Amino acid sequence: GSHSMKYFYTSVSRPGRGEPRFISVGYVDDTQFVRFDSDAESPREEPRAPWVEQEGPEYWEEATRRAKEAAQTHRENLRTALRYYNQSEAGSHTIQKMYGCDLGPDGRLLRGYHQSAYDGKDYIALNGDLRSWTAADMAAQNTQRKWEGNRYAERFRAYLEGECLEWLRRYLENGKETLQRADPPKTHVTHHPVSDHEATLRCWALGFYPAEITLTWQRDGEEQTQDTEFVETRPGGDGTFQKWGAVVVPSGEEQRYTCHVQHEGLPEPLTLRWEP
Amino acid sequence: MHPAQTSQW
Amino acid sequence: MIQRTPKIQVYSRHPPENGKPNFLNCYVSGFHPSDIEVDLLKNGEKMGKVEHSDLSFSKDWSFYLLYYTEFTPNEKDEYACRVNHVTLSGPRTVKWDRDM
Ligand code: NA
Repeated sequence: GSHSMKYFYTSVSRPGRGEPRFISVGYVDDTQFVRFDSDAESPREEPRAPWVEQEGPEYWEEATRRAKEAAQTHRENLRTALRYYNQSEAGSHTIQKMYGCDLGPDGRLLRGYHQSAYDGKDYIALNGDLRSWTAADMAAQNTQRKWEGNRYAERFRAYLEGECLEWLRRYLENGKETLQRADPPKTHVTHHPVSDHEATLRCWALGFYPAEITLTWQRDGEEQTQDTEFVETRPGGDGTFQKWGAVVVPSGEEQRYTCHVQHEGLPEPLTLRWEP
Repeated sequence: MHPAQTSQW
Repeated sequence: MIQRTPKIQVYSRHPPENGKPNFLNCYVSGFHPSDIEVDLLKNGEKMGKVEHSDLSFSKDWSFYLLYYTEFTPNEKDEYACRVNHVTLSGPRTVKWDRDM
């Protein structure tokens, strides 16, 4: 597959209840491997995949140190945002940050990320050249100017091209037995009458990994979008994913419909029909 | 692991 | 300060069979702000043990959480997920439907 490390931070201010809560989650591809939560009982970077659990005390000490540092920065950012947006210290606000690195086929950085949101909206994002920023508004333009003056794209690009990819390769090597897998979906078609004249055909894909999948319905070989419903891809609970797509069909016409499934764990796209 | 880098808003 | 109503999916880890142990999931997504309450109910009563994933989000900033517990489905019992969120006018309860 094509591999990726990504962290997702959320800070949420809560005046009247102490410092903002900070939550960080780390992923290799679609596998969460670490977490930091400032509201955990002994806040530290905690393992969430067995393979990383074997990293020695240095890993946990430094990771915790950096997570706490990230937490503090987000506390400063929350305060700063109150200034930029003319807001009260007494209201609750949210910062979300995602950053990470995609490992290319040549072992080089294919694509890097560093993007944030304030109260659910774009704030500032690093462009794909990893050398420029997109600010969503006039408040974020303050940050842009700052980061342009302090050479932050350059510093963060060095991490993305160097250390980020080094960690990703280590993790991939260490947790190889479980991370470098492509589990194909278990697939099937079910049938559920709506009335005596209409029925729902539902095409299921279960137990697949990674989360990327394509599921479509055809009628007489034509892509159907009318009377169609595709649910958001959803976790199994066990590190797998699921999705379904349904079509509402006239009774008697069921056998004119095929479901089509594409996934990296499949040697060739699947074609399914209702097999009662 | 997180990056030692981080700049402010 | 934008607000976004949660999507709710309640579903089993594995295709259900009466009497066969399984895992009951409630997947809530696409909500803002992140403050949310989710419960798993059996016959209208909160389950015994119900844990959740760490708060995360997708590339469009939309938050997601998985709430989960062990369950052994059967024809007599009803399972449900109940969500409370600022965007919802009192709780929204979604029943587990083995067809979904
Ligand atoms: Na090294």
